[PDB]
Amino acid sequence: TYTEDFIKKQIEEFNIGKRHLANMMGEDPETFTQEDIDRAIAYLFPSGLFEKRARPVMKHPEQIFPRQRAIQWGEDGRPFHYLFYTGKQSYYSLMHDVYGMLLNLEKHGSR
Amino acid sequence: ERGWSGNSWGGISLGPPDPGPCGETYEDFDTRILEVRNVFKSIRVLVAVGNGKGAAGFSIGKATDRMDAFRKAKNRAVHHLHYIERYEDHTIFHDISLRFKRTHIKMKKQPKGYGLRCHRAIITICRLIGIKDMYAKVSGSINMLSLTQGLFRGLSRQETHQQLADKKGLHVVEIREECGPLPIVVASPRGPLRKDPEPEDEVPDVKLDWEDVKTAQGMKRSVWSNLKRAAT
Amino acid sequence: VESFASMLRHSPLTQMGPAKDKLVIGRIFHIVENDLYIDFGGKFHCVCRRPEVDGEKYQKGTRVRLRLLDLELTSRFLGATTDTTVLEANAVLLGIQE
Amino acid sequence: AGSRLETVGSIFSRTRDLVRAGVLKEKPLWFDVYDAFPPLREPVFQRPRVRYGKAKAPIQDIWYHEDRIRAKFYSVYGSGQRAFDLFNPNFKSTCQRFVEKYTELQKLGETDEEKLFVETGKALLAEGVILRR
Amino acid sequence: NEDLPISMENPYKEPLKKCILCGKH
Amino acid sequence: STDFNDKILNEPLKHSDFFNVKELFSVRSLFDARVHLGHKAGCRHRFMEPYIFGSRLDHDIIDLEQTATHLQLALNFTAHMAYRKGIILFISRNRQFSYLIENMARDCGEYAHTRYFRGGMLTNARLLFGPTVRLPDLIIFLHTLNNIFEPHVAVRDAAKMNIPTVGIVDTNCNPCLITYPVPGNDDSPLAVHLYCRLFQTAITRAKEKRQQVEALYRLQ
Ligand code: FES
Ligand SMILES: [Mg+2]
Ligand SMILES: [Mg+2]
Repeated sequence: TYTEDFIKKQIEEFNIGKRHLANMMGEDPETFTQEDIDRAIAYLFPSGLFEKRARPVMKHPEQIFPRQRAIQWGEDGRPFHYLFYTGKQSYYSLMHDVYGMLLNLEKHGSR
Repeated sequence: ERGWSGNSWGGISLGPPDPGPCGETYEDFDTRILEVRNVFKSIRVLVAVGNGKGAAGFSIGKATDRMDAFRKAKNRAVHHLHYIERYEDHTIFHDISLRFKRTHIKMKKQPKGYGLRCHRAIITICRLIGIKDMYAKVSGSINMLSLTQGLFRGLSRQETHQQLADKKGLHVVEIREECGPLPIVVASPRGPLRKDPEPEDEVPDVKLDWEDVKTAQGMKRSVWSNLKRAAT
Repeated sequence: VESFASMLRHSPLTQMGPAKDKLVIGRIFHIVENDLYIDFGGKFHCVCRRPEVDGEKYQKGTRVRLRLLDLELTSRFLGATTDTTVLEANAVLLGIQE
Repeated sequence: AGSRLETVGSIFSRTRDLVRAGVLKEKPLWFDVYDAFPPLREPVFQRPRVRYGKAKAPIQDIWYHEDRIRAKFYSVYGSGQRAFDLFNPNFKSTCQRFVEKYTELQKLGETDEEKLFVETGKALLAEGVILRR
Repeated sequence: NEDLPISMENPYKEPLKKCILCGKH
Repeated sequence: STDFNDKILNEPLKHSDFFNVKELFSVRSLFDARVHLGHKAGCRHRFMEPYIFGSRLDHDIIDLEQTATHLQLALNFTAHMAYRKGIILFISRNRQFSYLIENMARDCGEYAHTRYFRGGMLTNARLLFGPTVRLPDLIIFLHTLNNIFEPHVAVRDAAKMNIPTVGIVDTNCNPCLITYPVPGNDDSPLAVHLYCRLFQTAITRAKEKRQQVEALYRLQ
């Protein structure tokens, strides 16, 4: 599991590496872009591997590092969502919203 | 140290219960194995826990491995605790006669220094509870689970002196032979006190047990009764 | 201060007596295709079918005339120690209250 | 965490025994509120029992004097063609008018049930209420 | 209180149903 | 923190009605909401007999004088719990009022569970929510029965987890394990709306009073 500090350090390292690559390839660091990153990394590290993922890649850290650390309550322990104890707060909240819309309407190529 | 016998699991201590998911520690609790049985293979264990101050419980744990069964039983027991009222923190408040299924248990309150003259499992459970003086007789089927269940029900359903005083609205006065005719008030009603005395029942319609009477009158001749035994 | 006994004694529901074959005024409060849910002042609502005659006039909030048959439909069944209730009243829809 | 023996005592007695025994470090948030304002009955589990023999429920049937009048009214003039409005807290049915007139005549005259009924019918017809037997 | 209910037999009790030959020889 | 405790958490417990919940309802209001209308005598539960005024043409009538005292106690308990920032969970399996109860819970800043109750919400909460989940301090049953006319499992589970319960109990319900039962009609929409209104008002007033007392104590 990756802590926020780890991702922060990866962000700083990525910025420094971006400037280093821009210096290496002779472009201006200020205007150096991610498409430029891809082109430069492909040139400096040629790779014929068919799997585009397998080929060497330099990306912004968050694009690889996934995150599903959704915390559902605070320090006091009170859950944020009023449907928390159902265990399916998002689904039942959506169902509740749809039911309310249907009540309002009753008062009044694709898949 | 051995249990009730050299090769028996019963009476063996399992140590304190593990710290719970709730975040509570139980270093003041002791665990004792009451039964281990092969289930046809897996193992079913009956264990009891208690802190020696009235908080006690029991549980069944089933698992393929014996140690897993011990752990499950102990952890479940700590979360199903009874509180047992003790008279002067050494005995029960009154005589208790109970029947759970086919197992009959007859317990007698005793003075200090009497010790635990009870079935070995009852001795273990009493040590876990903190009862130090009591007599007990088990009759009918001697089934360990039924014995434990009946014992815990009977000990959890005992009426304290304060409860009796509040119920009858009267002083509960204790007469001790060692203290002469001095009246010792052990409980007084919290609310108002009735001015009318209890009916002086000429002969109460109490259900007597033939064993107690026969022992009192001296016709009990058992060679197994009142035998010298190690301190319990 | 009016006691509960007085309110019960002078209540219209208490005054109605037996509910069998009594004409009442109910209000439609829910529509499910051709199912009309009507409140008439009782504990339970009654569900009626939309009449084939002037069925468009039966809408939410409409006042209707009903013949009550039972305030709550219950019945004890074989091998049961308590009655089974459908949580519904029985009534016949007569028409719209003019 | 507390004892999960919901059939022994109540939540209050279990919690109190555990707290005084030192098992629980702190009282739960509701313990003090329960102390200050206890319920009328302590919530102790009890197993409902089927009645047998001569035991009967102590629930009585709610009857009033005028019910008799109502019954016989409903047996003679039948159910009024007028419709009851139970939503109105002060609805007044034809039968209720008959009852009030019957009681008025009872307190202003003698006690003869048939005579009271016929006289009340005459009075209602005089007032202008239709009553088909 | 005078508004309390009072004990009586059910006045709305419908008569028990009879067969077509009830009371006939 | 001793002064904080004594002035904020212990002070409200010295008054019989600290939040003035008695002015929120009257026997007249309960009668007008049809709170006294129970089920037929064939559906009666034995433990509900002391709360029944009588049977009117085989329909049980709930004694509203007792309902008033029971509701006073239940509302007082709810208000005191909300003042102490306790988690309050409303539970009801009557689908006719699921939307209303969820709206009410969202409005008063409390929690609702009107859906299928999965085995182990309360007795197995650590596994199903997380090791540090906080359970409700109070559970309020608008309907204590499930759709098969048996007790809501949450009643027994709350008793197991030592969570006090307030509950609306009709004539066919079992009030033995509910900490603060309130005898009343649980079927008519008027009665349910009244219950929701009363509980919402009590909770919001208690929370406002807590904030006001905090502000006054901080100022002085
Ligand atoms: S009912 Fe048959 S003889 Fe009367
Ligand atoms: Mg040996
Ligand atoms: Mg109901």
